[PDB]
Amino acid sequence: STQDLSGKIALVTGASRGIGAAIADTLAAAGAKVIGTATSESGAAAISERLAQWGGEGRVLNSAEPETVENLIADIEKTFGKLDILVNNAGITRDNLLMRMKEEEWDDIMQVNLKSVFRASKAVLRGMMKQRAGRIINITSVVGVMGNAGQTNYAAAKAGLIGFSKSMAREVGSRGITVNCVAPGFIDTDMTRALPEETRQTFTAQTALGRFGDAQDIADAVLFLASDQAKYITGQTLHVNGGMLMP
Amino acid sequence: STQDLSGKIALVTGASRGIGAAIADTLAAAGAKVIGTATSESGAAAISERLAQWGGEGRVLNSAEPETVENLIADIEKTFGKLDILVNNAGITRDNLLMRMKEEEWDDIMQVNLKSVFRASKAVLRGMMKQRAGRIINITSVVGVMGNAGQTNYAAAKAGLIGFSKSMAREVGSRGITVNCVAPGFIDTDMTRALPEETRQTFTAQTALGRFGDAQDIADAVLFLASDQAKYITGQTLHVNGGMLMP
Amino acid sequence: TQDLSGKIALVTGASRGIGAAIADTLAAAGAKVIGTATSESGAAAISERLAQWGGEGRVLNSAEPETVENLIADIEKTFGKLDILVNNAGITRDNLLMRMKEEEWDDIMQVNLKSVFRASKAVLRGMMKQRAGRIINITSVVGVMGNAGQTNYAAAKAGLIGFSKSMAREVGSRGITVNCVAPGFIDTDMTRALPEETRQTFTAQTALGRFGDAQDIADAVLFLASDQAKYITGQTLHVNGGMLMP
Amino acid sequence: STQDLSGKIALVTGASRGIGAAIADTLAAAGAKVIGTATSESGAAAISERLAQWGGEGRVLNSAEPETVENLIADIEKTFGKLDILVNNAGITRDNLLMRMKEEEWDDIMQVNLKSVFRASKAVLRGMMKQRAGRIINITSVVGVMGNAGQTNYAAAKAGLIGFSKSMAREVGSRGITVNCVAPGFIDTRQTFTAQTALGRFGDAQDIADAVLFLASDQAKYITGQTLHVNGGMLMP
Repeated sequence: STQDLSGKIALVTGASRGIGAAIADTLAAAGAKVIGTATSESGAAAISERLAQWGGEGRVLNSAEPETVENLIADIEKTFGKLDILVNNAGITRDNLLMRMKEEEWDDIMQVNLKSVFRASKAVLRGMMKQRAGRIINITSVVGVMGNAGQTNYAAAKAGLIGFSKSMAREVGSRGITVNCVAPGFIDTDMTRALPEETRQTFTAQTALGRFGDAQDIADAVLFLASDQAKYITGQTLHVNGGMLMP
Repeated sequence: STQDLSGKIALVTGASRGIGAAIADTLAAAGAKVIGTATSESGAAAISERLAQWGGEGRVLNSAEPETVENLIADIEKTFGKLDILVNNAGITRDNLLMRMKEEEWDDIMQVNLKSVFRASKAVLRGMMKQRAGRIINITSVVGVMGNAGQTNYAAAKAGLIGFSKSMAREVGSRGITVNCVAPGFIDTDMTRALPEETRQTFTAQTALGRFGDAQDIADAVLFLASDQAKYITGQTLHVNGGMLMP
Repeated sequence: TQDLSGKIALVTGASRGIGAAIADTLAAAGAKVIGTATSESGAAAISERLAQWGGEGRVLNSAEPETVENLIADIEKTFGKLDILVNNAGITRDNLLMRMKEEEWDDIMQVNLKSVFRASKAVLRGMMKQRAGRIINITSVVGVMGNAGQTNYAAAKAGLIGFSKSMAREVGSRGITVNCVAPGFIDTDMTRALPEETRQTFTAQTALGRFGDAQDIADAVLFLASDQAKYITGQTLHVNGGMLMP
Repeated sequence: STQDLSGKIALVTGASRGIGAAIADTLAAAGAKVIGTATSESGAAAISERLAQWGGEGRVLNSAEPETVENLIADIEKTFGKLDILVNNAGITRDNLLMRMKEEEWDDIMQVNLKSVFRASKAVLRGMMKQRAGRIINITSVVGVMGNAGQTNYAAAKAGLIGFSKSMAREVGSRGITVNCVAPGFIDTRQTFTAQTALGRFGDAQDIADAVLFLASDQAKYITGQTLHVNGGMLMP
């Protein structure tokens, strides 16, 4: 029961910044060969430069396009022989009050945040089942469990991701594959930075620890779940929120 | 503190059979003017015949079509003056293991089971907010909370529905509108009633009460939530499962 | 229906607030209601309040041994087997864990948790005889989310939920359901006193933007006690205005 | 964000066998000075023998007696300077149908499984607050969350432990102390049981120990008031 990921191959979607970036760095530093994705060639290049010291690399992935995720995964499998760890972190927000919410704001969220996970998870499955080993780790927000005004779309997608994960866990468990979610609370990121103070102050006041978390806190939890230390943990949602929600 | 729905107007989607039919009958018997929907003209006619004794009616609704949900709700508002209660029960299944699930099986579930609720809930909102009164009640399987092999799609949609509901509850609560889910467990429906007896016993064994529930049990819970007896209940998931899951 | 005609109900802690509303509501629905208080004076007041519905007040100090058991035996002999038990009796003894007295821990566990063990056990034999048993435990939102200064109260209320789930699994084959109702911010005398500016901090946590009423809890209990909830067991029904959405 | 516990002092109650034993071994191997407890002298001796290679030791702790928990913790604090990690694992079962359950079966469970945690957690608190650092980790069974026939007493105690932990987490969090629970499912100590899991097998005591090490470490500094389920998918909250 070590966290040595030497010889493992990991795919981290949405690895250009914040939580995704920390996850990729952490798995790479633990010994995994890491492929991190971004939606742009500049994002991918940055990931490649950042992961270079650990032999990791950046790749372009537009989750909306058909057959792109599938090709990427096939390429990884062919080049490296297997995919051991999939971290689904790619996601966007399109916040609006339901009263004002556009159809496209709903649809884009469901496609980018939820369908993307269906596609990636399905694609890695054949290989993982054949090897009788795997980790799928989905990054889902606290908002998925408690709901949030202005985020009926984002919350629905993140909650759906949890329902998806539990169902997948039941399908693939007999082959030793675990499927879990990590639920960040208020983590210091671009999204939390753009917040006004009463909102920020209101958020920190809800936490037991009295502070925002760090992207590294999420990465730490992902490493734990990706490792042999979590081989009997599946279908779970691990909340990393400083005590803002205690289910 | 009564369950007298005299003077209330209710829309129940998917009211042709089973749970939806029982819900419509129950709200109607409690005094509500009930509009129940089906996907076909024959379904709608059958609903009309069934609800005739209570002054209810059947209408055609194909949730996949744009502007149909919206037009129906507008028509109800104009004909009957307001919409007090929305029960989102329309849903389908397209079961498969993730490893062979077709893209269309994913997409159709998300459209029919989840996007339909976005559309209907958005559409009734203007009227409910003006009235400073309302009930939205979403029927969400237990599978949404615990997951189910073969149903990554259905589970994702039903779990998403819960996240949606919690978020909506937070948006509309200041206007006195409540938004809740009812989560059926193993209920006797077309899809279960005709299962082999040995297989039925495997479901009933999981319950504390030792039996499949009845569609009427779900209807009873919906009536409670729709009434003045539940005016301080919002953002909740009421599990009606005979003890097969105790969250 | 929610017609409880012919049913016998015991409601512990029925003098005031939530418990009083529960007793009145079950009684008005047709049940023969026995409501409890810790003193004969309390019991007399309950008797006066329930008189028009044929209800009565009785004394129950949970701290005393054999009192719960004797009361239930007396009810069984005098009126008949119990159909409905509502465990509402409870106290608070708030303190920071750092300075919490042993007695503050022990008294909470005795009054709020062991009382439920004792009452639930005592009604069980008779209720198994009946067609449609109901045990309904009043827990607090604090049992599910925790609360600073209430490690004791929270532990007892959370324990009550674990107890209920386990009991539900034992007694279901006899048609008995066991459920909890979890009040959030319900207006009491002590919250009613708070400054208006202070009331706002509580209401801001709710989706509905207001405190609830004791009657809201009573309404939920009536639902669960009735034939309308025959397939609901081992559940915690949160009546909190959206302050917590599990 | 390492799992190096060098320089840390840990108290693990109920460390004689199974889960408790694995926890103590694991924290010790990670570098902590570990004190493990048992209710009997034979249990304490066995712990001492097992932890000897890591400089750990066994101590007798009868949670039912007053002032014993408190004295033990004070002794540890005086000898080692601080207590960094408390793992509350001590517990018993007294299973019976509620119909048959004796008052003593209820009372014993509440005393040994729940009050013991109140006492231990209270006792370590002053020191942890002074250090502005700590970990309290409570071992609570899946039965606390889902309930179990024959175990109204055990389930009530284990569920109560979770409520306690959440409340404590809210009180002590401003000082950087985290309070969490680990909920084991079916851990080895058959097909009808394994069929209830997604993984199709019983777990190992080491799986629980692995989760406790994670929570005890710097890798879990932003995790508090949580219940981490290690059940192979038997329950997915």
